[PDB]
Amino acid sequence: TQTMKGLDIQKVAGTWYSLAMAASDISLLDAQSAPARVYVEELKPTPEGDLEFLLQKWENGECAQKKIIAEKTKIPAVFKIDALNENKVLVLDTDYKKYLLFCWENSAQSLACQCLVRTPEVDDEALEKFDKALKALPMHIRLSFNPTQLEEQCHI
Amino acid sequence: GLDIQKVAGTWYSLAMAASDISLLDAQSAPARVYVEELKPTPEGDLEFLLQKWENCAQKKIIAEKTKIPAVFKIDALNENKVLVLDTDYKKYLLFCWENSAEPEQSLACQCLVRTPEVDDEALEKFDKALKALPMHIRLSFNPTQLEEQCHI
Ligand SMILES: CNCCCN1c2ccccc2CCc2ccccc21
Ligand SMILES: CNCCCN1c2ccccc2CCc2ccccc21
Ligand SMILES: CNCCCN1c2ccccc2CCc2ccccc21
Ligand SMILES: [Cl-]
Ligand SMILES: [Cl-]
Repeated sequence: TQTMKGLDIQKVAGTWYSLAMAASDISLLDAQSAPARVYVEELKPTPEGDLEFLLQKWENGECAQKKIIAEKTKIPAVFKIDALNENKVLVLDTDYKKYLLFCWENSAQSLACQCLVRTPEVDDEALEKFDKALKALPMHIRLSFNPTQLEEQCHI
Repeated sequence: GLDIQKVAGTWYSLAMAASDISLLDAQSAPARVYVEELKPTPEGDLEFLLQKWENCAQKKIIAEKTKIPAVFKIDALNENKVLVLDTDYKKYLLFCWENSAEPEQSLACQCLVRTPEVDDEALEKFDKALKALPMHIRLSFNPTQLEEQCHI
C-alpha cells in the first residue's frame, strides 16, 4: 500500500467526519459493532509528530469514545499503534482543507480504509478520490453515510 | 430484449448493494439473500429460488411479467418489483429488488454469475451499473463464500 509523499500532519488538525469506509473483509464493517466500524471525530498531531485519533465506536448499545495515539515512524505517512509492529495507520492522501484518506492495516493481512471530510456534507470529489485510492486494494465491503448520520454520535 | 428462457438454471450471488446499510449489514438483514436458481415459467414469469441465513432456509418468489420488458412484480399491491438491468446469459446477470412503499424507496441490487468464481468483468459491469444509484452499502464474496451458500 503506497502512502502520501510530503504529508504535513500539522495541517490535518481539527474535527473530521467519516464519510465512507471500506474493508478487506465483510465482517470488519458490516455490523453496527463491527471491529473496524469506528468514526473519526478529531485528529490532533503532537509537536513530536505523532497523530492522535479521537474515535467513536458502538459498544453494548452505546456510543463509546476512544483516543488512539499513532506514533511516527521513518515514513511520514505511516504510523504505528502497537509495540509489536502488527497494526499501522497509513495516510494515503489529503488536500488538508476538505478530505483525508487513511487506512488501518494489520499484518499479523486485514485493511480498513476511510474517507474523512472537514464538513458534514457528501463530497463527491473526496468519494471519487477514495474509490481511486482503493482500486489496487482487495476490498470486499464499502459503506457511505448521509449528512444526518455524520452529525450524530456513532453515525446513528 | 431479455430472453427469460436463457437466464434459466444455476446462479451464484457474487456481489450485493443497497440504498440503506441496514438492508445488507447482517446475515439476518432483509436483502441479504443468495440466488441459487432462476426458473422461467411458460407464462413468462421468473421464479427466484433463494437462500437466506436463519439461526440456510430456502425461499421461492415468483416475479410476474408486466407490460414493461425486464420489469417483474412480486406482490399484488405493486409495492415490490424486480428489475433485470443486464445479462449475457452465459456469465453474469445484474438485477435490482425495489420497494416504493412509504416513507422512502428501497433498492437492493445483485451481480449473479454462472460459476462459484470471482469474475472481475461482471463486478466491473455491476460497479458501472451502481454509479447512477444512491447505494450506501456494497459487498462482494470470495470463491469460498460463493461455494458455501448462505454461509460466508
Ligand atoms: C485486526 N486488528 C484489530 C481489528 C480492528 N482494527 C483493524 C481492522 C482492520 C485492519 C486493521 C486494524 C488495526 C487496528 C484498529 C484500530 C482502530 C479500529 C479498528 C482497528
Ligand atoms: C477489489 N476491488 C473491488 C472494486 C469494486 N467494489 C468496491 C469498490 C470500493 C470499495 C469496496 C468495494 C468492494 C465491493 C464491491 C461491491 C460491488 C461493486 C463494487 C465493489
Ligand atoms: C421491503 N421488502 C422486505 C424484504 C426485502 N426485500 C427488498 C429489500 C429492498 C428492496 C426491495 C425488496 C423487495 C422484496 C424482496 C424480495 C426478495 C428478497 C428481499 C426483498
Ligand atoms: Cl515524505
Ligand atoms: Cl457504499
